[PDB]
Amino acid sequence: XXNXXYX
Amino acid sequence: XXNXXYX
Repeated sequence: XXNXXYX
Repeated sequence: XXNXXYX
């Protein structure tokens, strides 16, 4: 991953 | 906030 969220 | 990220 490496990005985040939360969706 | 309350959402996420990271930008």
